[PDB]
Amino acid sequence: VQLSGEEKAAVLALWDKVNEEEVGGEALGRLLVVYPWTQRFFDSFGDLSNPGAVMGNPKVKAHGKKVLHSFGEGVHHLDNLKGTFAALSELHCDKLHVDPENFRLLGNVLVVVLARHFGKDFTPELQASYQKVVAGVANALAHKYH
Amino acid sequence: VQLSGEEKAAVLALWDKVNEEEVGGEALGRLLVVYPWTQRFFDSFGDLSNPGAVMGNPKVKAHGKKVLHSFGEGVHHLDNLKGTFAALSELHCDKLHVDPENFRLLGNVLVVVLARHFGKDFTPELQASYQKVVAGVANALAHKYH
Amino acid sequence: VLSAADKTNVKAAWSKVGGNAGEFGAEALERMFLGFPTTKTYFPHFDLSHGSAQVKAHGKKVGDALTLAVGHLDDLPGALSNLSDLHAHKLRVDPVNFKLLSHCLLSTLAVHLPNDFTPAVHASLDKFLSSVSTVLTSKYR
Amino acid sequence: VLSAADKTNVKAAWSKVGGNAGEFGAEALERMFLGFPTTKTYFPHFDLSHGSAQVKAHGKKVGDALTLAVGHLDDLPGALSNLSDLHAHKLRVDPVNFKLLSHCLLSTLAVHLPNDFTPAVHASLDKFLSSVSTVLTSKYR
Ligand code: HEM
Ligand code: HEM
Ligand code: HEM
Ligand code: HEM
Repeated sequence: VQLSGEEKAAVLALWDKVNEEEVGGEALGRLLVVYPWTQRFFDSFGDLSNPGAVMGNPKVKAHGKKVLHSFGEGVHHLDNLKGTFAALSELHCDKLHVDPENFRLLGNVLVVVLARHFGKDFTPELQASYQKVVAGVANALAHKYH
Repeated sequence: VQLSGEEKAAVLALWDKVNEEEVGGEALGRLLVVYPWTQRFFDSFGDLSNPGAVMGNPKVKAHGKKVLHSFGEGVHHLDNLKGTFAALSELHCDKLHVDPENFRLLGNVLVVVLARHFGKDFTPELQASYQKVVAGVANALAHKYH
Repeated sequence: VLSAADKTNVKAAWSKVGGNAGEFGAEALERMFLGFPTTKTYFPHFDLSHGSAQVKAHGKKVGDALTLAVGHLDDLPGALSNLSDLHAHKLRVDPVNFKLLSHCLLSTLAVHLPNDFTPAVHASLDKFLSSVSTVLTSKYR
Repeated sequence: VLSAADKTNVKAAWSKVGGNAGEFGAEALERMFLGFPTTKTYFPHFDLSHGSAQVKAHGKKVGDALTLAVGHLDDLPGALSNLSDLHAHKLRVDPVNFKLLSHCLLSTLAVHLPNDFTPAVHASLDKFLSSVSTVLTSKYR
């Protein structure tokens, strides 16, 4: 996108303190918990029947890293959000058929996770920033849809 | 966007038979009728209190032309959907502050109007086409949002 | 959600759908699969071709449920209990697909009932079908 | 929409919000205006600055209503009648702004109740706040 250049430094300096594996996993665990229709796309991970089963699940964690981890890149890459996801915007349209309103869904629960983990360091203003970022990404991920 | 090149000829040949003034007006009349929150943005048109007041209203008609009429261009312009609306994607973000999920809303009621007006000539396949087009446009209209 | 002129208006209009609900129903299905093919994902076992007798099959089912609902406007959560389960629980239908059925169904109606599809009637049918859909995903909410 | 473990879970969690609902409430307001400024459009008469005493004013109101609702889970359409009017009828709030309040409110909760904001509790609060919002726009539906 753009943001701003204080907006930029504060985002990065946070990301710095972000544990991709804890945070990716919990981001995804809630996604499927809170919007259970998402579970269609991850039936392969076997048992998701209750919240404990879900959070525990190890593939779930894995895969939440992966995603947190791509998100990661977009944070580092804000000039070239489309260029980055194009092969995955590709992924996600053709093969998986996921509605984009989901990537946005996810973008928010991510944020709410980051919130839970950073407490009062997560500011209003700093939230905003990420809401953009996450937005930014959720978007790049619907462009090379066609 | 793209579509396809039969998809393209059938779209155009319809548009041909489209009365921008009838159809623009009824498109907009339903918008405010069916999603009354839209009326915030058009309070200047005075009285919208019941459906008859609305459809009758003359500014409403006017203005529905205008929009149908821009839609018009995008149908004629499918290669360069962003390039076209940029000054209006501009309009619509900065000054008016309209959520994009509205432009999509509108895009559909348009379609439902076109449906009402063309009966069985409005085909399945032909619908699809317009769903793209309208999509296409609804999009160009959220890009140069920032 | 539904105001009594909504209940009134819905009943009235459904009265005009008549026994076409079946076909309006499997036509609203055709249009969706063509114009939103994300959706066929959910009917892999089905022949989706250009007058499939399953789709037939199906829209009579859907036109039938719709018609039932009209019946039970005052008690929809009850009426569609069994079927809130089927879409929410078993199939886990992304709700956004109800919004597209809905529309493909308003669109069908307008093609065929163009006189009747007044704005008034347009907006009720919208709430109705929106209320219907919430019930059909409440088993997520 | 709400299953009894939802009713249970909501009550429980709201019990932990305590008398912070006021402030959680005007903090969920701050975050929204910063991160979705489309929204300030609706509070032109307000000082939106960085601890406005109207916003204060306001979030106690909002935390108060929320708290009422918890009260009346079984009868929300009734409980929020007067207030479904105010947002639907008078102000004509684009509903999409409820989805963003909602979130800014889940977000506030998590900042402050991080232990408690379990997934379980996360999803109930989501239905709750989604049910709340439908009521608050049913006067459109
Ligand atoms: C913020 C939006 C999202 C982003 C940025 C994202 C990112 C990714 C990435 C980077 C990959 C690896 C692709 C590869 O290199 O093979 C992937 C694969 C995959 N994604 Fe997502 N994703 C998003 C949302 C979702 C959602 C909402 C679902 C379904 C509800 C989903 C389902 C899958 C699955 C199951 C895989 C494993 C596929 C494999 O092992 O080939 N994604 N995604
Ligand atoms: C499909 C999405 C839409 C398109 C393509 C569109 C198109 C347009 C166009 C082409 C103009 C003329 C701008 C100028 O040259 O000054 C305009 C202006 C304006 N638009 Fe829309 N519009 C859309 C949706 C909406 C919605 C949903 C609203 C509010 C609910 C709205 C509110 C206004 C108003 C009130 C004007 C009159 C402003 C003036 O006279 O300067 N538009 N729009
Ligand atoms: C508009 C409201 C809808 C109604 C009233 C409805 C109704 C039904 C009904 C009546 C059945 C009966 C199945 C039987 O016993 O054979 C059914 C099954 C099913 N529905 Fe829907 N449905 C609705 C929306 C949807 C949506 C939005 C989707 C997905 C996008 C969907 C996908 C399915 C699927 C995949 C089945 C399994 C059917 C089979 O294999 O025979 N339905 N639904
Ligand atoms: C999350 C659920 C919400 C609740 C419980 C809620 C509640 C309230 C309450 C309790 C009032 C009391 C006003 C008074 O008597 O001073 C009010 C007024 C108002 N609300 Fe909300 N509201 C909600 C969501 C929203 C949303 C989404 C918006 C717009 C984006 C909004 C905008 C307003 C406005 C503009 C007023 C007029 C207030 C004034 O001028 O003092 N509210 N609302």
